[PDB]
Amino acid sequence: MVLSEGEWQLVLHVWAKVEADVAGHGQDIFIRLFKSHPETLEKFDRFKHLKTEAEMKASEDLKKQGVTFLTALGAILKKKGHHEAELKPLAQSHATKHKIPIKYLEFISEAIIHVLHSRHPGNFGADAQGAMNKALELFRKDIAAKYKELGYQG
Ligand code: HEM
Repeated sequence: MVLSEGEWQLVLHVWAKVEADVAGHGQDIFIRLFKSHPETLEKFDRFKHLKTEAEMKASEDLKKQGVTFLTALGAILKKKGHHEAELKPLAQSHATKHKIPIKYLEFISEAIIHVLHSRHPGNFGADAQGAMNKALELFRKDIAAKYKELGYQG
């Protein structure tokens, strides 16, 4: 698939707003993911013991991981589809070390969309959401293909 420059513009415009508060958006997205799909929290050995949203908001480790996650995603989106080099180490660790199924990448995409819709309504109208969804589908398609080459493809 290929996004048009106009679609990338819509994606990078709202992303510029997300970058004004990287740690806060990282926390919001992880919490949304963990509340909606509790099974995903089991993948994080460091903090899978957290029981409530209050504990999640208070976790320094969760916040740190949120920033690491968002910074990596931001670097990929800024490549505008030319993310082959960035995808390699990411695909290898999530398939072989962490064992993250493609379905979990769909769940986090949903959480990213929920959070941007709540925090940035004016810059996240129907067209902008369509463009963000297209960018995330592209990322998922490419990483799934990479998983397959690596021997995981789940
Ligand atoms: C847009 C998708 C994602 C991006 C860009 C991303 C990015 C990262 C980055 C950069 C790291 C640290 C380096 C590494 O281990 O590769 C990481 C670690 C990890 N990620 Fe992700 N990730 C994504 C999705 C997920 C999802 C959906 C899950 C789980 C349900 C997950 C679970 C983990 C785990 C368990 C680690 C290890 C954390 C630790 O070191 O304690 N990732 N991810």
